[PDB]
Amino acid sequence: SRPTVVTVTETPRNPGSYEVNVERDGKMVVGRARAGSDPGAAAAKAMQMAMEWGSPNYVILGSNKVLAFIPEQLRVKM
Amino acid sequence: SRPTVVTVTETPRNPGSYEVNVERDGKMVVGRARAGSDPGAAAAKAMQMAMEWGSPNYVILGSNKVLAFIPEQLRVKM
Amino acid sequence: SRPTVVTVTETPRNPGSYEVNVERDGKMVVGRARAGSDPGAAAAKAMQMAMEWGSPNYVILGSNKVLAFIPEQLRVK
Amino acid sequence: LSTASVLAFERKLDPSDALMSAGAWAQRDASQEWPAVTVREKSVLQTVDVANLPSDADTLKVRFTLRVLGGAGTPSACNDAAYRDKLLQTVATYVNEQGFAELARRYAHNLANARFLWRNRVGAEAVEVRINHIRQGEVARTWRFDALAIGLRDFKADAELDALAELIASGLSGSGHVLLEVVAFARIGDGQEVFPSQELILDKGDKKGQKSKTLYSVRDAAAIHSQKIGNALRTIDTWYPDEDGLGPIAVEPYGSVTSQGKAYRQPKQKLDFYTLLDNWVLRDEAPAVEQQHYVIANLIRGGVFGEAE
Amino acid sequence: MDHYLDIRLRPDPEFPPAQLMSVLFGKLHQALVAQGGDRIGVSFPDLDESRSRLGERLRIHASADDLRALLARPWLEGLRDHLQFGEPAVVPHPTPYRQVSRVQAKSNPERLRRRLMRRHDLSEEEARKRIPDTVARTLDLPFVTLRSQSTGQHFRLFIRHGPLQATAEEGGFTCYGLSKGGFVPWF
Repeated sequence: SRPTVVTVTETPRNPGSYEVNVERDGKMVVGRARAGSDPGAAAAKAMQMAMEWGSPNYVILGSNKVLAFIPEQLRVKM
Repeated sequence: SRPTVVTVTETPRNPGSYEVNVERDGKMVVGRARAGSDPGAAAAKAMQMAMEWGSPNYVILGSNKVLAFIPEQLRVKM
Repeated sequence: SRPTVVTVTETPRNPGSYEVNVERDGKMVVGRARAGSDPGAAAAKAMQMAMEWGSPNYVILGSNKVLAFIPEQLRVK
Repeated sequence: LSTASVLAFERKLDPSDALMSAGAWAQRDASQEWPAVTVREKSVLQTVDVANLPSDADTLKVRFTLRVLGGAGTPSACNDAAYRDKLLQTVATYVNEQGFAELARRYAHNLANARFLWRNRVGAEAVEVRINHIRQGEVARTWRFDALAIGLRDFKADAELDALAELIASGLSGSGHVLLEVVAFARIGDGQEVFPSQELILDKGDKKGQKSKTLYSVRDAAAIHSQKIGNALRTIDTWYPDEDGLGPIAVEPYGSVTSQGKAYRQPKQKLDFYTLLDNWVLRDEAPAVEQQHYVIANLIRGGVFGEAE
Repeated sequence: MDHYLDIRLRPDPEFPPAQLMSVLFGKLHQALVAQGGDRIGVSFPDLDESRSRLGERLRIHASADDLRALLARPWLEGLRDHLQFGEPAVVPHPTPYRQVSRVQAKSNPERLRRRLMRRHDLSEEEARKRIPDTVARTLDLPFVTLRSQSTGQHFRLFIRHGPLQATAEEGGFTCYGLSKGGFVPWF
């Protein structure tokens, strides 16, 4: 598991609020940090956590409402 | 039966929604938790459950629309 | 990652204040610089950081309270 | 018989975030609309956050509030009633021997000399502390202290210091409701550098171009963390195994100055919080009159004290 | 001189010792410029020139009683808790030729490029090609933080204890600059 993995998941305890998890190399560096209250803030937080914490590769995972704000299959992988 | 097993399955009672199960060391840690209504949220929830639970090794199972978001066999197994 | 990326995130240690990150061509040029205490100043600083630090292909990310002060054609180059 | 698997104590001496403002001296009796100082960025190829007084202001003013809640021995959670009853009997025995008067006097001493001004007290010229007792939204009693005459090392005596210690003792006992407002004026200099609380961020990345040092702020106003104020006015502990000359340190289990790197009250010697507490509640051994002050101060601070079993 | 005042900093857990040495030196410089005396020597015992750290002691030299009382007050203005200074006692006289003086180094080539461009050799890019490079950047060991007063920034100060050849005693100025620029009797 070489590239830094960034995931954005929605909390089911109240809908419409997200969280982000980062893993660089075999260890978790960010655990359940508040992303936001809309898909736009979650996409912005995912791109911010991928800008830093990143080697020359990364990967972003999210739902099909959050991954619409990220440019289509261009800034999602490296 | 050493690594943590993460399974993502589609609910047949309404098509399009997914649920995740997590087992670690022969004990079912997470049973039928809601993943989402699209394959991207299912992939994000599966990678989050592989990051948090199952520290040394893990295996991620799921449908082919769900595993298309994870890089091919590089991050699925450890 | 060829288009320059400009993201505006709200700092969760005090709610209501924003911070902007700007990355151009693999390496970051602006990391966690202060914006205002309202979405108007944050959107204005995002536009200003979009003019500089990338002339072609900027991306502006942010909340729906921040991306409502700019027109819809000025969010993706 | 056995220490409980869960045991938690609430926080007495609950402070708030200290807010900073700037102004001119001989105006402290009307200082209620002074402008709050703000942090700024500065390039050095790194970017730092600095703070500075305005060029027309030479006096810093720090303001916060304080509460004392009482009921020190009662835990918030437990697992067996026997250990809780023995603990209540032990702390009741302590307060029936001597009320909270030594601890309250040291707390009023730490409020008198403005020790919560951490690094902006060193280059000070004159410091004045004002303390108000808020009863029904108004002022019921005012105390005004000189902080440079009241030193840091030794614990001197004063009439108003005894009055403030009586107020804090009545608050800690459980016979009144004490709300304090603390304001401190320090005469640093015309446009000098003030030191807000530095920030810790567990999400900041590693690649170059990132900010090297950011400061704390509350709605565009430079402030200090509340836990730094608590650690500032918790330094009352001086009865430890090291010789006299270093000074008093803060009340922590295995009392340790981590910035230096040393750790006094190691568990190899029998002078930490846990073993003295276990001997007090289980083997009916009071260590000394001095160690009871340390154990009760560590219970006023609070924590999570649970043995597995 | 025969009016030495040794100061031994009390160990404080909240503050590192050099962070208080900088404040002591700043107050000493500010209240030494403020007086009428011009040459007031300053020496740094407990020097420890093997691990690259400045000492915990400091002594003064002023050939008067009123001036040494003025400087006993001057370095002790407002603090009264961190110094823990001593009493002026009669000095011994080994005088092993040790002279303590300021030194200065150049580690910023961009200031040299600015001085080349905007003052004498009016150009645009000849400056960056000709002299500077990311090499030959100097260093000096004893550091003093020393925030400035008249619209300045945080700049270090480096000092040197000279040759300790015990052969004779050469007369020198007591102080050239803020604190010390000449020879002092060393113990």
